[PDB]
Amino acid sequence: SKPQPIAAANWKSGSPDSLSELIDLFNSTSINHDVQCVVASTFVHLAMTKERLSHPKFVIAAQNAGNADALASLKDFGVNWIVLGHSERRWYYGETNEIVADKVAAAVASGFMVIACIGETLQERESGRTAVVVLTQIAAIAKKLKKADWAKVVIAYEPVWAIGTGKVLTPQQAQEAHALIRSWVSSKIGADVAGELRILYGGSVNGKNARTLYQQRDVNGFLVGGASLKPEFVDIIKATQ
Amino acid sequence: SKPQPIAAANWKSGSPDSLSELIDLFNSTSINHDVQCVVASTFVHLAMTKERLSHPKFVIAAQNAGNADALASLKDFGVNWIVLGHSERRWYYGETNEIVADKVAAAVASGFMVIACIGETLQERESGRTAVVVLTQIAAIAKKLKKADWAKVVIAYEPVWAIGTGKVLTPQQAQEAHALIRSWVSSKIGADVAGELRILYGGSVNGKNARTLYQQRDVNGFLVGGASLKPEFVDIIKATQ
Amino acid sequence: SKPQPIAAANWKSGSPDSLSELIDLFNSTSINHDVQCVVASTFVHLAMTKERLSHPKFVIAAQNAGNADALASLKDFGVNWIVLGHSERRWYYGETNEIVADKVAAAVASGFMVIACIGETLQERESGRTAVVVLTQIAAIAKKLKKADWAKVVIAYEPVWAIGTGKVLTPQQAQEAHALIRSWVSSKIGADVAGELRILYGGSVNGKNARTLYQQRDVNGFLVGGASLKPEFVDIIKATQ
Ligand SMILES: [Cl-]
Ligand SMILES: [Cl-]
Ligand SMILES: [Cl-]
Repeated sequence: SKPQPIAAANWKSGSPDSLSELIDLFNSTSINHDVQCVVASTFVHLAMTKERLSHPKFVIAAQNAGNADALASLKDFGVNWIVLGHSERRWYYGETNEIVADKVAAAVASGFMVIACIGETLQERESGRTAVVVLTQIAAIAKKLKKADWAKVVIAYEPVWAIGTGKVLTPQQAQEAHALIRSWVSSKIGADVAGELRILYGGSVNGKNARTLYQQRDVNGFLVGGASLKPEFVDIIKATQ
Repeated sequence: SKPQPIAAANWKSGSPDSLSELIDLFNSTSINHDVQCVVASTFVHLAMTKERLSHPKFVIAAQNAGNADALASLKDFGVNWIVLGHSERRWYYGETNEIVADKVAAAVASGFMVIACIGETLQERESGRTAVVVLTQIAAIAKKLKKADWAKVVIAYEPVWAIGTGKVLTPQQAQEAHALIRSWVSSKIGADVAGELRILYGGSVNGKNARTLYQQRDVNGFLVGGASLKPEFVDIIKATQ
Repeated sequence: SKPQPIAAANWKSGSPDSLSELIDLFNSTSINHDVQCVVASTFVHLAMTKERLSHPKFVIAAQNAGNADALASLKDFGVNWIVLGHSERRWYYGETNEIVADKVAAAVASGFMVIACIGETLQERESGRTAVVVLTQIAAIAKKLKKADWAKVVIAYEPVWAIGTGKVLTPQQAQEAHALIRSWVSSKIGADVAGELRILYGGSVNGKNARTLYQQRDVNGFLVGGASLKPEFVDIIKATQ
């Protein structure tokens, strides 16, 4: 068995029109297994997904929160999930491992479910440094969490060089990264926490490659950017069965 | 998403014949979503529903308990759900807000799931006092509970003037009452409790009006009298999908 | 209505060949209700079930842990469920009620889900001593458990004389034994624990007798030896719906 999977859409563009039709598609889709679906977006789409996205298996999420005022206003707005630490926050805007970890801790304290992102750059991968970089990232997050807080955290493992580039990990490479992360959590945090933790893969997931990725033992679902703007996101949800 | 919905039948009359047949209908019906179905009754039906109602989605409930002796004997009989504060207990039998609150707290402490009923009269509605009356009712219940106890409480909001009269709230009216209650629970008890709380509507729910009521964001299912004595109760269950 | 059922395969014989095909059968079977399926085996099959058994409703289990070192190595190997107290461990290998009880508690402390077996011999049954024997067995287990531990325990009631002999309890007999056990747990441990406890039946369960056994109120599934080596195990899983 695995914990409950997550199928998360990450909307980083799109037309208003294109995306309320996607919400209507999601609302009309039959999902017959236990999966938590998530639609993360900016303020552009959140009033609409809060109101319009009716499917029982879906929740909405914010894509980021800059400060404590924003965390509190998003919660009061009705948002209970948030993505933190995503790719560009770290490498384009300069958030350190510790700033990401404090944001995760603050969000958990405020009552969010948090999708905390980790992942290595092209150079870190090719120079053999994936394990050291990614385990350093998650270690910083863990330093700010108490044992019981892990029930509110989800890890998204995303190679930076796979996000939006058409370069996806092979099933074996995804499984090796996720098994590494799982082993670190089990040793440092506990087998109980490791077995309940969702570790999602993201980085060019699409409806054709999702099933074989999901079949890997340590993959618990996906964080999906480009393919979540398209009807194939429904098949990515189906791939988590 | 919403918390787990409840479809609760409230059996206040009727032939043992037609009710074994109804139990057999329920037992044979396919329900393929997460919903807690409940059949509340008086002693007339409780031995039968305890033995005969076998559907995995169903539980039995007592329709009231007058005192601690009855609570204790119902629990030993095998009953783990109870309805308290229902319409007539308050306005015909004189149970005040405080009396109902003490009964709810006693039942929770004894291990029951409690469907605690609140709701305004025709005159209170028409004179603009719904909110003050209903929030005063739930505030009295909350006074006798600790935060943790809310995991064992369900609120049933039922306008007294809608019970048994064929006068149902419109979807919009139901949603405004439920959003009001939800807001109070969030502000006074906690956003965490508010997100998990089931707030059920009752008052002339039937198989034709249930779906558009359940589509409302703050409606988590139903307490159903007259229509729960008929086969259309299965369509009310289906309306919570 | 009932807690989550369990359909557990207890593999005590079978070829590599035969059993990998069975895992493939289980992997391709559609299971459309909430049930925890378990495949318990010795070391002969555990690397294979760990890797190959991919169905979301299945977990693997070990058949015995002889000491603390074995419990730790099994957990580190990835086994999270274990069968303890099974008939031959008691009557052939001499494990007393207390040895079994201490193993149950040690496995729970090590992070296992435990299927703890109890049951009477032919002579105990015929001489009228089933209740004293079986309740003495479970009282010994309970002495070594804290209340929170029961969430990690499953009871398997198996008449020793029914294991592997083709003699199965009738539905009424199984229900009386399970109602006896349930009444003891409710009175000595608590109604809350009793209502959540899975009490499985085992002893010559097969694809033809499983449904009427599962229809009994206090039966929560099965521990299956011979018939779990055959394709009819899938019909035993279906019988828990
Ligand atoms: Cl890169
Ligand atoms: Cl009225
Ligand atoms: Cl025997």
